Amino acid sequence: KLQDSLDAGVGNLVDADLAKESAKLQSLQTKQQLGVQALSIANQSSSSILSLF
Amino acid sequence: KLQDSLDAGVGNLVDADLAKESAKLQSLQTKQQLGVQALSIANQSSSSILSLF
Amino acid sequence: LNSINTNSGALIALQNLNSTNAELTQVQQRINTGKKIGSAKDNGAIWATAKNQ
Amino acid sequence: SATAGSMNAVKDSLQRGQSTIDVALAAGDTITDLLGKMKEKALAASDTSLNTASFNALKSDFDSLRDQITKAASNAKFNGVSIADGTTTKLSFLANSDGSAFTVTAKTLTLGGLGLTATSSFTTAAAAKTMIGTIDTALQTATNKLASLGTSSTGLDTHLTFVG
Amino acid sequence: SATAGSMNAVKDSLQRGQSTIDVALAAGDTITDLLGKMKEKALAASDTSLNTASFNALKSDFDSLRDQITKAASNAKFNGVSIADGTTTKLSFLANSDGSAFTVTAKTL
Amino acid sequence: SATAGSMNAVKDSLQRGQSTIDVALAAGDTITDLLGKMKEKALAASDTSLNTASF
Repeated sequence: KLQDSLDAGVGNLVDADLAKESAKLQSLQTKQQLGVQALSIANQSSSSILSLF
Repeated sequence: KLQDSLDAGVGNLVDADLAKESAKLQSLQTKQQLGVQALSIANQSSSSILSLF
Repeated sequence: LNSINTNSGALIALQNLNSTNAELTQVQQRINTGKKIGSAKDNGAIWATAKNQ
Repeated sequence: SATAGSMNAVKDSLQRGQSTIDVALAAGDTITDLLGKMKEKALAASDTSLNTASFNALKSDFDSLRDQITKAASNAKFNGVSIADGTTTKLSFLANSDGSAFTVTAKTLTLGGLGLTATSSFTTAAAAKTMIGTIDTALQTATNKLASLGTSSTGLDTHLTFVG
Repeated sequence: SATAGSMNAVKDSLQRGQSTIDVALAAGDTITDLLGKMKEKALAASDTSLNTASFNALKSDFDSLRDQITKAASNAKFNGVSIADGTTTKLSFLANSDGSAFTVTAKTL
Repeated sequence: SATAGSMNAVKDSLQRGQSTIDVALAAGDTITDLLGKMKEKALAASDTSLNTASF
């Protein structure tokens, strides 16, 4: 019983809660796509002044 | 439960509403191209009096 | 402003995208090992305590 | 512009230090597993009910893991430089363009850094009973050293982001 | 025309102050994450039920984070001047062509 | 436009009140379960046939 309690304590110490990691993965992939699009919009800025010349 | 409530409060405090940001990005890109065209029309003005001489 | 030699907005957007990619790497490690403290880099005290336990 | 272009060497030094600590952490994982199996062997040897043959096989497995810790500590190097082999007291890494160092104290993982010696073993049940606590202290100091290297690696990562 | 052409130095001073405050804000973000981890370590060490080894490990990580705060505060400079290093009480910046200051009080970190 | 931009603080205070009421509802659920256990304990103790130790 004591060895089972020690293994349970190690699992309480280090194990992660995957149910939150799933929603975190969804939100972070969506945020990556949005950040890539924002980075491309930042890349586009230089071209606008070529029309002035 | 208190930890989840505090995280929800931080999200209420600082998170943005992206659905407004999409329409704002569309209208502001259109306004930026229109501003570049108006600035070019402002650049043109000096040329008209060269024909007077 | 209106520079062609530098683009600070692309630098800030790349910083934000790098932070998002780091968060995705963290979530990917927590998913593929199942531990929120899978190494000493995550948290040395709790990791050493779990190792001794 | 020159000071801004000088930061690439600093980022390279921080990445090199992170790689060295990564190799040292892998060797430390191996050494901790070997220390745990050695505590298993010593605790099994401590019992007085065993016949001589089981005690001899246990001391032989204990000597085998003790040699494995030596070689595993010997192989912990990254491009000929190490933070865990015990060759040097510390490693300094670039922290800014002016040349300020980021000190990283070395943490020896060889048997001599664990308080053990190459000849160390046991031949009687009382010697195994003392070796139980000896391996306890050795595994404890090894985990403390590994935690220190992990904190140093997290500091290298944060300073790299700040330099960028 | 001279008063109009002198404004570029004022604009340069304001951009210089903005860059210095940006570097200080990055160092402050790092210092805040370090302070939060030290809160977690001290709050974990406060529990009576821990054995001596966990308390010693929490003390070691706390000391390491305390040294990291010193380094992150030391490195917060923009070309040799800093608003957060604590080497000066305040930085002044141009506000107009006549030389009026735009005072920015230092915030030691 | 100033009055239209003024509403963000109102929405923030509204959300803060919602969060405070949520924490209060969690504490009330806990207090309700505790009150039910205490009612069961008192109702069990009310019987006279019980011996002193169980009381």
